[PDB]
Amino acid sequence: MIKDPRPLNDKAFIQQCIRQLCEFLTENGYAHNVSMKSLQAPSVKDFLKIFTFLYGFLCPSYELPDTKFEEEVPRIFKDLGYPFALSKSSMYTVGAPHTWPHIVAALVWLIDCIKIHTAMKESSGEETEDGIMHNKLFLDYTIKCYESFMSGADSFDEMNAELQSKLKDLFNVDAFKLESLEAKNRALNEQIARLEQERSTANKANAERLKRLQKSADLYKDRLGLEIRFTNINPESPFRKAFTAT
Amino acid sequence: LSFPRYNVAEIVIHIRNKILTGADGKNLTKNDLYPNPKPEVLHMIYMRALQIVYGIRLEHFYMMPVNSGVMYPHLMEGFLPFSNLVTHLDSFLPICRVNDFETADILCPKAKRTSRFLSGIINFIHFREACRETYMEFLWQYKSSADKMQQLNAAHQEALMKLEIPSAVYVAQLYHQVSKIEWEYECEPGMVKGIHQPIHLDSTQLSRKFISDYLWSLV
Repeated sequence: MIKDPRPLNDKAFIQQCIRQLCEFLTENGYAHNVSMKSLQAPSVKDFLKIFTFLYGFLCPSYELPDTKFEEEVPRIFKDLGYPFALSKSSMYTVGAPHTWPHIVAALVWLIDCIKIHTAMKESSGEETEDGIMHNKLFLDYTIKCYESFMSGADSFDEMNAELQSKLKDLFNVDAFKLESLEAKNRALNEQIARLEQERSTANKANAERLKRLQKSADLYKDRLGLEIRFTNINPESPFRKAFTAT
Repeated sequence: LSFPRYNVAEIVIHIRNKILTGADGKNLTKNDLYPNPKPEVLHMIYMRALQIVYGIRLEHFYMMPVNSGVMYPHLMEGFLPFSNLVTHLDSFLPICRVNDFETADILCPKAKRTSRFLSGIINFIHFREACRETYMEFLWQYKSSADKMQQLNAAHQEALMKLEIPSAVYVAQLYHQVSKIEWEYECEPGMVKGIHQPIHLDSTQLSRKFISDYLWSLV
C-alpha cells in the first residue's frame, strides 16, 4: 500500500524489527545461531540463508538458484504481493548501514505472511449459485462420476445407485414407504366412516326404541291402572289387596 | 482419456461463458493469458472457479485470521489471496485431472502450464453441468415424494387423534315382570290382547276397573 507507513529512520523501530526477526528464527528452529548482535549487519551469505529459511514456509523445499540472486529475491517479494520495490543493488549490500533498515522491514513483512499462512493451515459451502443444495453430496457424486468417466463409461449406474441410496436416507422416502401409508391411512378412513355408521344407527335405534317403550308404558298404566315413577281400586281416584280393602 | 486442450482463443470464450461474469468477462483477452499470463487475472479466474464448484464467497479470500499477530494488517492485502488459493487449489486441480500444480503456478504463472490448467478446470465445469441435470432430477424426485409424506402424515395423525335410558328401562321392565303379561299388538282397533293363558277382552263393552281386576286376579 505504498506508502511507507513505516518509520525506517527510527532506530527503535528497526531494532524492534530486528528483534522480531531474531525471535522468529530462534523460536521456529532456524538451524543457525542468531542474536540481536548477529543481526545488526548480516553478510549477503547469511541473509541468503535466512531468506531461504523463511520463504521455505511458503514454498516447501525451496532452494535459491546458484546465480542471479539479485533478481530472484526481489521477484519473490513482488509475487508474494510485497507493496515496495527491492532494488537489485540493495541485494548486493543487504547489511550495510543505509540498506539493512529496508531489508529487515521486508523480512519482517515476510514473517507476517508466514504467520498468516501457518495459521490458515492448522485451523481448518453446501449451497451453490447454480441452485444446487447439498453441494457436498453433489460434489461427491460428480467427482465419482468424473473418475468413472475418466476410465470408461459411459454409464454411471454405480454412481446413480449410490446417489439414490444416499437420497433415500437423507429424506427417508421410498416408493414403498410412501405407498405403505397410502393404503394404511386409507384403511382407517373407511373404518372411521364405518364407526360413524354405528353411532348413526345408534341414534335412530335409540330415539325409535325409546318412543316405542313409552307407548308400552302407557299401555300398562292404562290396563293395570298402575303408575310408577295406582288407580281403579269404585273410585278412579289416585292413591294390591291392601289398597283395595281401604 | 486426458481432457480436451483448448487453444487460448477458445479458453477466453469458455471462461467468459462459464467463469468470469459481466465486466470481468468482457475485459478478458488472449493477452492476459498468453504469452505471459497475468497473475491478477489468473487469481480472479481460480477464485471464481472455486466459488462455482465449492460455493465460497469472494470475501473468504480476503480474511485476516483472528489473533493474526501481524504488524500492519493493511500491508498484507496483496498476499492474502495466495494463502487461501493454495489450500483449495491443491484439492481442486487433482479433481480436474491435474496432478502437478504447485505454488509457483499461483505466484508466477507460466504460459503452457496455465493453459493446461485452464482446460482442466473448463472441462470439469462442463462435466458437472451434465451431472447437475441428473442430480437435480433425482433431487426433485426424492424431495417431492417427501412433500407427499408430509401430507401423508397430516391426514394420518389427524384421523388417529379423532379416534383417540338408565331411567326409562327399569320403569318399563317392572310392569312386564310383576304382572307376568305382554301385549300382542294385534288387539284390533279397540280391544286388548296378550299372553300371561291367552287374554282377550273387548274393552268397548267392559269397564276400565273390570279389565284391571281381571288382569290382577291372574297374578
